[PDB]
Amino acid sequence: MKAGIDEAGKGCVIGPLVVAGVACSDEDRLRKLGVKDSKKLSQGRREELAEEIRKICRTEVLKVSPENLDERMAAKTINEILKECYAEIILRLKPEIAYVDSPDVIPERLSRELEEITGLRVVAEHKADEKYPLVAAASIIAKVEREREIERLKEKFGDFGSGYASDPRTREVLKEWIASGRIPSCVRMRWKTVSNLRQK
Repeated sequence: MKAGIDEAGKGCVIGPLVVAGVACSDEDRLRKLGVKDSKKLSQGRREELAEEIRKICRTEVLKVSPENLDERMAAKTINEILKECYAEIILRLKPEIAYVDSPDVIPERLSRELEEITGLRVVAEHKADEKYPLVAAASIIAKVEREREIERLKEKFGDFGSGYASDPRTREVLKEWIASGRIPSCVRMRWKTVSNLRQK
């Protein structure tokens, strides 16, 4: 079987990093589910599609908490962390060939390092989620898992917006949490955004 790998939450300041892999024995059946045009789907429809994917394909998920990300980012960058997560998923699935979505503009270097770590055939590409049904499926699984955690967090800490530095609601909420001296555990402390706000 072939497999697709992707992530959700790499650029967020709140919440986990989720990496997922999907391997199917029947791609045309996967296509029938309509993974190709899943970007238009709502959070509710995405969740439903993820359940259908899980029933006909093997899936593997990995989640890295904000706390654990902060720990690992002391010695590595977010992209290197991703690379490590990608390798773990590929090794669990051990596919014939694995298609991955590339964070940087130059894929070749990622393919090399991955094929070396895994010893398997790997093809990292240009925003591969919209080229290979397998990767798009991986994207759906990762996004749904991330979303469930985000919802759980809002239930506990209130509505902090999307969790991205761009969302105005997120910046505001982050500002007051910092000023309170009591910051929730779901905030990535080693993030550039947080440092700059604490230095303010």
